[PDB]
Amino acid sequence: RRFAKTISNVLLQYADIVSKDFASYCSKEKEKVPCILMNNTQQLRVQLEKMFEAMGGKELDAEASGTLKELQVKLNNVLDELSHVFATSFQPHIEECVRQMGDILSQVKGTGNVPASACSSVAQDADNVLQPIMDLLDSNLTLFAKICEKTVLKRVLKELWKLVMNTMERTIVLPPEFLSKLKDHMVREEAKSLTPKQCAVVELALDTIKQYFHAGGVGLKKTFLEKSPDLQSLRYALSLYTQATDLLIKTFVQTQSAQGSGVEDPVGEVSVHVELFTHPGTGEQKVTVKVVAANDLKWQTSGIFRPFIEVNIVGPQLSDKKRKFATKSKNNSWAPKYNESFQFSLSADAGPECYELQVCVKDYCFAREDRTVGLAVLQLRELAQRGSAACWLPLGRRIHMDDTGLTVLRILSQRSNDEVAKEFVKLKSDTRSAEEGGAAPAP
Amino acid sequence: EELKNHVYKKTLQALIYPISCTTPHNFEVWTATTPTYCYECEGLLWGIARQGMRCTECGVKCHEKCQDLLNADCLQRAAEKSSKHGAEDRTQNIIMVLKDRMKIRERNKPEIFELIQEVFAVTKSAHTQQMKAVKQSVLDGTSKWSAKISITVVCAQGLQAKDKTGSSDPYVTVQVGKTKKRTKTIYGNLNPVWEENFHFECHNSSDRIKVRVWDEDDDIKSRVKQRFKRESDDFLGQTIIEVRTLSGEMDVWYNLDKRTDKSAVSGAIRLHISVEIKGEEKVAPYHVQYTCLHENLFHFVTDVQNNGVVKIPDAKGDDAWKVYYDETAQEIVDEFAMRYGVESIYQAMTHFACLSSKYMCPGVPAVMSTLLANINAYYAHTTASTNVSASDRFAASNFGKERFVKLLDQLHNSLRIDLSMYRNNFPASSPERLQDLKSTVDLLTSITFFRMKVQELQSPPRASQVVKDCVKACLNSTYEYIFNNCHELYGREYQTDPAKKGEVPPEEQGPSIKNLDFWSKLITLIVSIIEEDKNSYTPCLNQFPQELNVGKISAEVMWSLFAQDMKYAMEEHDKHRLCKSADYMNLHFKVKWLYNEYVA
Repeated sequence: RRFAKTISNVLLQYADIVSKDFASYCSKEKEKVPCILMNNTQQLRVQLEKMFEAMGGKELDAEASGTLKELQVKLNNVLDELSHVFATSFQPHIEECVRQMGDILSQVKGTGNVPASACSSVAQDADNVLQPIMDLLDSNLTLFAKICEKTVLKRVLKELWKLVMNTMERTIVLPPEFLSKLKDHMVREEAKSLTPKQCAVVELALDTIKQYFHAGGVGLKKTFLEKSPDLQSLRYALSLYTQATDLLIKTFVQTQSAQGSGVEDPVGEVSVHVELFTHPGTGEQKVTVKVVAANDLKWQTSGIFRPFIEVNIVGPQLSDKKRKFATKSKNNSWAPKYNESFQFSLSADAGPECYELQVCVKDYCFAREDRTVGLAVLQLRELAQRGSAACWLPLGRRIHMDDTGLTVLRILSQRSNDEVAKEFVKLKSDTRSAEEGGAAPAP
Repeated sequence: EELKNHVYKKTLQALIYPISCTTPHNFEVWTATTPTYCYECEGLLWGIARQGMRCTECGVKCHEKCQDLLNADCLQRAAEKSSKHGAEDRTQNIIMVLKDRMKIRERNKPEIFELIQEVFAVTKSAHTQQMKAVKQSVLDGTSKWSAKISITVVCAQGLQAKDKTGSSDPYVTVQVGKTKKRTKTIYGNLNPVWEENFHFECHNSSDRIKVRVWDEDDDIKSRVKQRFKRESDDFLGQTIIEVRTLSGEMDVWYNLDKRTDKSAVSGAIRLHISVEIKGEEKVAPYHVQYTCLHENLFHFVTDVQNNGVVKIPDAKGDDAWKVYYDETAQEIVDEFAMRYGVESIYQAMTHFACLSSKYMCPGVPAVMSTLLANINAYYAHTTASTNVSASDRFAASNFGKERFVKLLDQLHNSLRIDLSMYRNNFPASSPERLQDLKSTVDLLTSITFFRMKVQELQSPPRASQVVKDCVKACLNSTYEYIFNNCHELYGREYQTDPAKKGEVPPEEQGPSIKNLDFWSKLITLIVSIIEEDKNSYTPCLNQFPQELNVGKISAEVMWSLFAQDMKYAMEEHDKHRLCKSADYMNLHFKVKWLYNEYVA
């Protein structure tokens, strides 16, 4: 016990002295020194296991053993931290690289109708795209594979792999400026999607990076790399960029689950009674929507208010179907009753959980434009249990969204000739024309 | 292992010369050519007035009434008679017909002797040599078979009444060939205990131990009857134990049989018989050997041939419970059992004991339930003319009452356990596992019914209740499971956006103070479970429709557990008030609906 403390104190004090200087050695001229310090650390772990076993291993006293097991886990963690601190000094270079990989990939588009330097083979474009990072990777990974002990190397490589995957995801696949250029209002450009050719090229650059990080078994196992959540996330974002309009729309309804649990800063409310009929005549689904009334409409307007309620169904396979209904209008009435019953058809195939009603109140305005007063979403997953529901839907100013709703939306907006996508994008991109009671909601 | 090897030698001996292809006795009417005593009842055959039947082939002699009590093999009887009369050529001719019968048997059904060999893991060589040895053991006839026999007459149970008193004075005569001995008489008792030992020398395994139970009439009417009939001591019943069905130290309840049509007979006699056979010293009883055979054959068929799978035999009718295997394996146990006097109910209780280990396996609970309904029907109903309870008649089981009671208790417990996780152990996604669940309960019923009917238990744990508790236990564990896995389950089963199907935190696959969504999701899962119980498990478990409705019990337990939890949760939300008024109203509507749909 007395001696295990000695060991612990000395070896942690070593680990600490190293850890404290470690970052100062992580500069580009001394790459070996961090590797050596990591190897020292790891050599402590190895020599400590020897010493633990020399201290009788399993036959050591329980508190001495506990002390040394503690010490070994702490030292393991020091090595993980050092590996992270080391991998982190490469992050700016990996970001610069991946931005350059992005500058190169911007020149590749949907190249079946573009010149042979960009309808250059999927392989050659992947190699060009990769060149900034492969100058980094080949040299460094081959140096580390030498000078790092195999435990040190694997830890360094995991921290570098993650860093590359995440950097590529952020910098290439989901660049924040594509909020600006077709999620957002900033430019009437088609943004240009990741085109099938740039989806390829990237998927091949990634298989090459994976092979690089695998390094024929000298690096990370193919199994770690394939199961990598970093890679899986990157693949997911990529998969979205080619996905069909209905599948994007289904994905939106299935993912935007939170568009059905309380609008924040409401602009009124709508009483609906809704009857899902798994249509007793067909086994399709039909959705009866009795629009009973609206109430508390924040729209004391500069004129004759003439509210009516648009009801829209949303979900997959609606091109052939009446997506929209509206109530009659009511003059000068912030609490207009309607008692009007509509009947959407869903698809036969997609279940009610693939669909949502979107209920919109609008002021009827000839000569002008019919102003959106507010919007509410009802998820038909709820009705899949309820069968029929009376509910007072609070009305919002805009529909509230996650990254995947906003990603699907910026993807669908690039399909700027698909009429279903156009109407979907238009429909989700409908917000309360602010005035007579206010502009921006809460989520 | 020592029993396994001997059972193998005996099973080959049994099956090389099977009883099913024994020769029938060719009985001519015969006038006794010397003063003769009937080979079965020992009455004097002499002259025209006491003609018997003489089998031409075997020269066994009996009364006409006795010819059918002679289960003694005609060819072995013929070899013996020919020997006892010095007719050696006839003896050898019969040894040749016995050889040809064994060659026919091997040639016709080699797969029997191969399956014995594989069941007992013997080599083909040691099999062929042991086969040659058992062929010789059968051709020793009984000229080279001899034994000492120590017959302790232990007790009888359930004897008939023949006295003016409405009881009897039972005693036993034990006869073994040339020698007749008698127990002392027990007076006025239909369940007499003698505990009396006789020693006999038997030079012939086709002799029969005639254990006859008699009412000791010393009166004038007996002294009159003695002139006309040879069994004055008013016959209470017999057992005729074939000496080939004796092995080692036996302890056996024999049901008593009718000698004559005027015999009224009931009850059983417990006989402890030690047999010291030449060349078969210290051997186990044929019940224990049969158990060993059946167990090895079962473990061979199930584990070795079928990799663990219990191959249920194709068998139908009121004898289906007597079929345990395919034909070859069936013939092994049946010829062993028939040659060695092992009663069908013992075979069944044994096979039920085998099946009780493999009760989880598909269809087995149905077979076991059926088998136990038959074992039940056997002890419960058979012969109302007995003056003995079903439990006492079952205490006369050679399987052992205790053993079967314990077996049933262990099984009942194993069934209780598996039923306490019935959803997991019998997933609705497998109809066959639902049918096994059904038959698991039908077996539990059959056990409870056996406890009620055969054991005559006054308060067996009522099957419906036992199951209802199991269902409760499962529902509790289900409730826990869903209550720990709520988001995964809900995400998967209902969520229309795939991005929401995944592993939301355990504290949200469980209760949150910040949002009600767990409870909403839990309600839908509770519904899914109640519906699965209503829809799958309630039809499955319709055995006690007036006492067990799984959908009701599911709704009650699930609501109860939910309601306690929800009540604490709402109390907690009432303190914090982090969710909005509207949300509690929506939850209220859902809870209202849930309650009103399933609970109200």
